[PDB]
Amino acid sequence: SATTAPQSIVHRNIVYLRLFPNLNVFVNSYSYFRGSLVLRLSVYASTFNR
Amino acid sequence: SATTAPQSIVHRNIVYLRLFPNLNVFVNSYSYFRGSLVLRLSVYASTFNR
Amino acid sequence: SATTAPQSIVHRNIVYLRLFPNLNVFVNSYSYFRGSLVLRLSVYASTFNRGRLRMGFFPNATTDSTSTLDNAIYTICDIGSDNSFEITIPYSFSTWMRKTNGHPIGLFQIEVLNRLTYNSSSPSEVYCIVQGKMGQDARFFCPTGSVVTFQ
Amino acid sequence: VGNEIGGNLLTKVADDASNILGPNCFATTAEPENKNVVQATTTVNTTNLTQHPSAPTMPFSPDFSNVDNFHSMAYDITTGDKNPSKLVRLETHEWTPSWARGYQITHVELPKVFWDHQDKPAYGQSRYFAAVRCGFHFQVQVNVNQGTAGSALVVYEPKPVVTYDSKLEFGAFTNLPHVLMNLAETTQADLCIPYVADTNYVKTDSSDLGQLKVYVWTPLSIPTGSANQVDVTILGSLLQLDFQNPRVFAQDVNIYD
Amino acid sequence: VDNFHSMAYDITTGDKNPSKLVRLETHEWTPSWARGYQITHVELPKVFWDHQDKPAYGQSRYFAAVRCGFHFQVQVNVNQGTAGSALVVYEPKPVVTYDSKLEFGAFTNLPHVLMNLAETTQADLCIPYVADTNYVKTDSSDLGQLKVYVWTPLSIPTGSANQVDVTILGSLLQLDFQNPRVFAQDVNIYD
Amino acid sequence: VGNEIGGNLLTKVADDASNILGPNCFATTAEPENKNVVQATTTVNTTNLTQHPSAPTMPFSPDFSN
Amino acid sequence: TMSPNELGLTSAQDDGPLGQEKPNYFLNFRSMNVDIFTVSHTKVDNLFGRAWFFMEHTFTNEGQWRVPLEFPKQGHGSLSLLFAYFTGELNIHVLFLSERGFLRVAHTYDTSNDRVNFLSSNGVITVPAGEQMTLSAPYYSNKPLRTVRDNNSLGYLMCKPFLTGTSTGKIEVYLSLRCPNFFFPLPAPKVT
Amino acid sequence: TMSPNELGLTSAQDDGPLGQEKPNYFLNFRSMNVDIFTVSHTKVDNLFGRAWFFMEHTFTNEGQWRVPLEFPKQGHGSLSLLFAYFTGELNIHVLFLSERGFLRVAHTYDTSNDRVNFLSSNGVITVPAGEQMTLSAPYYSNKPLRTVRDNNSLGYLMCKPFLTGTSTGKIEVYLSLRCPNFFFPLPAPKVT
Amino acid sequence: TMSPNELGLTSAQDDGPLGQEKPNYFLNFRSMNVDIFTVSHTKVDNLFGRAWFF
Repeated sequence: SATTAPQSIVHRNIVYLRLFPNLNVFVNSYSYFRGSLVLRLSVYASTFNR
Repeated sequence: SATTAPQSIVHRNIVYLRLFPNLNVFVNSYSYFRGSLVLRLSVYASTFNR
Repeated sequence: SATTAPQSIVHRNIVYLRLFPNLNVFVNSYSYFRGSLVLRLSVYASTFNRGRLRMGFFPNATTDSTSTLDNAIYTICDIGSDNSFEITIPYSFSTWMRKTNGHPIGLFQIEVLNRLTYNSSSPSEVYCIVQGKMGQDARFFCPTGSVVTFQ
Repeated sequence: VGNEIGGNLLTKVADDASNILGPNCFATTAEPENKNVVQATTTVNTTNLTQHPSAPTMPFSPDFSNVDNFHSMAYDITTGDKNPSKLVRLETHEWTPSWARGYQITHVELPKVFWDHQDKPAYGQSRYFAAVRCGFHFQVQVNVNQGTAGSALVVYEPKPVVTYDSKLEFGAFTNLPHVLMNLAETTQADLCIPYVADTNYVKTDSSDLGQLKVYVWTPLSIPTGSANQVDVTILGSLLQLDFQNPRVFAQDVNIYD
Repeated sequence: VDNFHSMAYDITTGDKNPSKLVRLETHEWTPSWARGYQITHVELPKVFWDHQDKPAYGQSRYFAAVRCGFHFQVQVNVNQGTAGSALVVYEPKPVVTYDSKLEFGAFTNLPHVLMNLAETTQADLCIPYVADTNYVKTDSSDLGQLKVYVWTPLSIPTGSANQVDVTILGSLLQLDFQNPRVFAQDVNIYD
Repeated sequence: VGNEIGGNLLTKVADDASNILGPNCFATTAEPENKNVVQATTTVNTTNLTQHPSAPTMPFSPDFSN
Repeated sequence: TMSPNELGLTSAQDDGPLGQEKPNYFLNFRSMNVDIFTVSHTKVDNLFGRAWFFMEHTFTNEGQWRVPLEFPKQGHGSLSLLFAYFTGELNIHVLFLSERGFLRVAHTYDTSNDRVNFLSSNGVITVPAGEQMTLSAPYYSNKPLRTVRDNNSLGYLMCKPFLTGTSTGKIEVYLSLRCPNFFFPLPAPKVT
Repeated sequence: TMSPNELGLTSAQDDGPLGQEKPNYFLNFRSMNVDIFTVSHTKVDNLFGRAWFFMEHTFTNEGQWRVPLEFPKQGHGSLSLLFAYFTGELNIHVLFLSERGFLRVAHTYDTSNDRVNFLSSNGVITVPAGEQMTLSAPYYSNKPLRTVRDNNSLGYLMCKPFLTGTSTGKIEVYLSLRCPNFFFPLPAPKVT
Repeated sequence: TMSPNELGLTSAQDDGPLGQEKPNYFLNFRSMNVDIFTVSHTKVDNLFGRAWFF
């Protein structure tokens, strides 16, 4: 929001693999794993917003 | 000791493998064995004692 | 001393070039200089005395106060046959050359690490001497006026 | 000769009288394991002198590479080392539309700002050293919708400039490494600043390296409906860092005369 | 790079600084102490960040994971007149955990240094990263701890001094901080 | 082996775990300057026996031609 | 020739590094190696390659049985207590003593209890009643090394029996390992 | 490689002969030589090649002035006090402050007062009033070496002015040396 | 060299076709593949090759 100030938080939470549909399946199948995780934030604003 | 006379005994006893921590383990594991045994006496005196 | 406890201080002071006879002369002659400084602690004990002593040096320090030398340039001295211990301070200043008689060289502290041990026929405390000299890379630059008069 | 010579005589004499069975005695002489030697060990700015050393020990068939071949931590091995040079948020401020040309938006003490809080990657090391010599890479970011317009002057001011700031003519500051950045056109400015001072090294926790500032080239022309809260942020990275003088924890030390 | 070297130090001084040798502990052995008594011990590896005055304390704060090697130098000085012996041994978490279940006198199986006083004034121990996990949580004792025991009590003659101090110095053969984290915040690298 | 062998192990172990920066420790062992030796000096019909000698000294770039 | 060091005169403070196969001699003595069998019984692979009793469980119903698996402080397997870390294949010997039924067996190092609720995913080999099987569980350990002492040094074993009628019985367990990797030997254990 | 001797561990009683340029190191330290100028300011020839005030004399008449010349315990020339013997050329800088006249200047190491009565034989360069000259007196010393400390370490200087009228003034003196030969350095001086 | 696309800056509407094994990097990061077992447990043949109660 336009309202939120700098340094104000727009989102915060602890991430677990189960929080993801696809991954949560593997979470319920495999016991362990390894590797990097990629998160992609997609902000849908107009061509004027900056 | 300074007190003990020559030929006096400072130590005497019958030796068994079980009298040794490491060896006692093998004693409780293996039934037989062979080979030489090495005993190392370490006397901790000062640089003046002779 | 046998009396001083570990971490207790046996010596502490701020070092200046003028604190040394030979160097103090150059201090009264040249205005600037550069290079490393070497201090040699000579503890004169008997062949029976044993113990350790850590002497550190915080370059460019000014607060004359006892402080942990874990982060300072230190040298641990274990008494033996060669009871003379050296410590080098490499040149440390903002400027390329530094005032001969300006800012302190740093804080010099010699703390007890292990109480000086002894026996029935050995001293419970010994004498120590601290010497100072310039490194092989030492240099002096501008000659300036005098701040003192010799004899 | 003597007392070294004995293993040979006894070993030999035993040898000479030997019969069919062989010698009845063997004698060998040599130096004790505990010889009269001196050991010296040096770690970072430290030297340990021992005149009564003993044979160093270590585990069975040990591996000192200390590198986890499985990489349970998938990071560059030199991550911790370079960490302090990492890019960080040095400042943020909200430009007020009313502000006149040449007004100072925001400024950051250089270089002590990289140790601004105990939460700065470089704050850790910066504490254990009094001298610093480093290069900078700033990235001043200012975002504004398309409807609005304006321009800000991001410029680096060495101590000399900061000292005599009022004596300098604004509009000429373009002589210093700057970035007249026209809003509605650019959202970020890049500035690569090398070590600049009249002294080889700058005291740590000092503003001697000068400071980066952000001025109002031309005030913000914000239309009626458009937003009116523009924030100016200053990010900083260390192209190259160098901490030399050792010192107590965060204790003011004078490297200058 | 200052071509004049107004600071005559290796360029990588600040980098290696945290691996520098430091005083981890000091204690005064009491002559009365019996054989097998524990003189002193040091939490490994969190001891290298024991105080905010430790060269490694700085960085150690910004990382939760650690993988390093050690180089200890336990120093004990005693006049020639006196005698005695101490056991400087490294005890991984496994040992420290089950310490009472282990037979003293067998601890010689661990990297140690039976050091006979009046003969040696310092002991050297090179210990690599030893754990059942690839990395150890920073500010933890999981790497085990170095200890110093009484092999044979101090035989101090009448006139001889009676205040023997035991000091433990530590250097990091190799250090590695990986996991980033807030300032000195307890983070669990384990499951 | 030992106690002579230590400069090498420490110097080596330090060497093995060395990374890009280099080793973080160097250790060197050797004999003390004050070794167990005996010196003998003879002048005209005289002989001086010393079992605790020290390094003889002399002025800077001296000329003994006299 | 022989040095005085190899004749008994040494110094205990000069033993490091650990592991010095120094030879000891006298005029009438020399290290003589005599082998009575075609192979060694001291090698870790051989010694431990032989099982040893672990524990027994009596079941009156299908309820599942999960037990931590640990190294013995009792049989010849105790020789493991001389080490600190382990890793490698684990041979589990199970005997199903029952009249009519089946025994589901599975092994996991996972500490979570819930993962074992659905036993099939884990393994669950089937030993018909009156039969005994020897399953070799791999090192599916989330930890590179297993402290050898832990009450769960070895992964947990699961036994659920699919009985048919009122039949009941008991399940005896024996353990052995395939090629074991032990590291960093620690001091010898004490006695009770 | 580096020996423990070069790492700080040494013995003060093994320093002789005098003059041991032993190198001192540590892991992050090495003797680094950096020069800020094209030449040295520590070299005896350079340092001493620069004059320093000596003394001043005010003359109301032609009477001759003889003063012992000695090394300074005051200016940068004090660095000479670190030595015991000297020999070489001597640069004397004299300033004649007068309105109208001439100044006869001469230098001799000869202790005899009478030899200086007839000044002309000795030298007597002429500095017109208001002019200053720099005469380099050779080592006409009857002694191979000049103890550097002596109240007359340097030879005596003579100044006689040939005034013309009631005119009077003062003669300031400065001293420097050309290529100096110093030997057998002695202990550093004390302060007043 | 590395493009800004592989540094995180992309567009969700340009993902088709399905199945883009694009590499993601940063200065201290690179895709590191470490295998703990001699074979994969993710392969359809292996995973499903193991029964499950019905």
